[PDB]
This record gives sequence, structure tokens and C-alpha cells, in this order.
Amino acid sequence: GPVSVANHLGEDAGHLALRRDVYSGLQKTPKSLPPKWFYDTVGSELFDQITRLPEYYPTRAEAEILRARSAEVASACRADTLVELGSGTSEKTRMLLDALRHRGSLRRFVPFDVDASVLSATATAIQREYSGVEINAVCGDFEEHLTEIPRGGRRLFVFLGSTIGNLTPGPRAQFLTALAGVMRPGDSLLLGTDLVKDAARLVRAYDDPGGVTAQFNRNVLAVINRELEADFDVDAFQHVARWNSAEERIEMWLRADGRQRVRVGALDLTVDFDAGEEMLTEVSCKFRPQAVGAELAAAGLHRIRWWTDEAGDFGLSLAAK
Ligand SMILES: Nc1nccc(-c2cccnc2)n1
Repeated sequence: GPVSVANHLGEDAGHLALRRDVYSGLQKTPKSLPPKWFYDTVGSELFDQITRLPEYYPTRAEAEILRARSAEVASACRADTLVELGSGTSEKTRMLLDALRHRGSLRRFVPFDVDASVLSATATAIQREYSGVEINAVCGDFEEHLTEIPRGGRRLFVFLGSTIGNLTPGPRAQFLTALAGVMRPGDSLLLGTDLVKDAARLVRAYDDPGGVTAQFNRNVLAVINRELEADFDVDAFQHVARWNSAEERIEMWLRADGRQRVRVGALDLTVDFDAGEEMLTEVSCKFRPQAVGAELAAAGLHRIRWWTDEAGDFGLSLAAK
């Protein structure tokens, strides 16, 4: 099938987004950064290692559900088009593409992400593995370009890995409302959500003893150093995984070991870290089964299927427009 890539992000979209977030984030109290910047080449390779850590259950848990329920997803949604809010690189991507193809229904694939070079590689890869599927990759962001996702056919939107968990309730509901807005009656959404559980298990999942997640978090300081001429003493910042009991969410912090004076060159900004000051780099909200259905209902979608893994660690929702 023919490959297409439509690019809606300017060449300096990423850099200009990084200046904004760093300028604003390092002047908040407490200092905070979007989890958007962990993923340069190094961080992406670190995340790949994280998914194979025994402590990080979500990847395997979601995969377990998908290995069992992918056929039912295909037959219940009846989609001919797979829209992935992601890079299209996971084996989970293929599991759903196989399930739709097995029904003789796989007609189009739409990967949607911000890295045009990632989408181009995904599209070439799906093109050799799935004869007869048109691949329409869309380079855009959630805030502006959900409308640029092609229309027509019966579309199954996919958003896995409890990545919606990286949005706080306010921004999370806006995203779901906007996503439901571009969905057509008959379209469906498959959404993965990590579930609330034993706190010690959750903290361990975000601070493996080998420190891969620690390096992954500290990697954000190198990215700021390299891209905006900052002088973060990366080794003087400790990764700290916190369980927020009141908000029921995991929080990734970076703790300054001693007073730090950090100058971000490209921004003409100097910020100060008190000794023991912590900066928030990510939130990872954990969900309750009932609450996910209410959130989809609040945005205008109707959950028709809910699945957990065998241990009840992770949940998958199939909601219809
Ligand atoms: N996308 C996503 N969703 C949930 C958790 C995570 C995550 C972050 C940082 C380290 N390990 C896992 N990423």
C-alpha cells in the first residue's frame, strides 16, 4: 500500500516548545517540567530498557491483555482504520493490526506523533509487513492537529501504556473532549490505564534498583544542557519516586544535593535550587476502573468493554463515539 506522511509541525516546533517549557517551568514554585522532553535518542533507548524491567509491570500487563483481547477489540469495534496516538513501533501496534487484518478489515493505518522521522520509519516498516494497507502518517501534536487525522471509514483510535496518566485531571479531560470531538459516530477509542494498587509496588516500578529509571529522569537535565546551553550539574541531582496518596498518582522528582546555581544560556535565565530542593519532572496518574468510564462519559464516549490483566494491575477500555 501507498505511504503518506503529512507534516504540520515547523522545523523549530520542538526547539521552540522546549524554550517555552523550560523558561516557564524553572520559574514555577515548585519548579516543574513536562514529561515531554525525556525522549531524545538516549532517553528513548532508556525507556526501552525500562519496559523490560521486572519492576515495570505496565508494559507486560497491557501486552497480556492485548494478546488475549485483540480479536474481541477488532470484532467489537468493526474498524477498518487503525489510528495510533503514538509512534507505531510497539509489538502492541502489530497485535491490533493483525487482529483487524485477520478479520479481512485492515484497510488503513494512521500513526500520529511529533517526530516526523519516527513516523517515516514506522510507515516504511508497516508497508513491508502489511501488503494492502494504506499508511497515512500525520506529524502533529494533540493541542492543534487532531483534526488533521484523516476521516472516513470506521476508525479505532488507540492510546496505550497509561500515557493519558501523564496528564493531570484538567488537561486530561480537555484532551479527551478534543479527541471525542474529532471522532465520528461509530468510531471507537482503545485506552490503556494503569490501576491504583499497593503503593510500595508503584514506587518500585518508578525507581528500579539498577537506576535505569533514575538515569532516564536525570536524562532531562542533559537535554536541557545540550539544547539550551545550560550548566546543570547532572550528577548533583537525585531521582526520587513519590506516591501522591491524595491525588493517587506517581510523581517523578529530581532532588538537588546542595545549593545549585543553574544558568540556561539560550534563555538568559538564572535559577537557584535550595539544598534539597525537588523539581517535578513527571506525574503518572493511577486510575480506578469506575473512574475511567466516568471520564470517557464526561467527554462524550461510551465505554463498551473494560479489561484488566490477571492480577488486576492494568486496565484497557474500549469506548465508542
Ligand atoms: N508513558 C508512561 N506512562 C506511564 C509511566 C511512564 C514512565 C515514566 C518514567 C519511567 N517509567 C515509566 N511512562
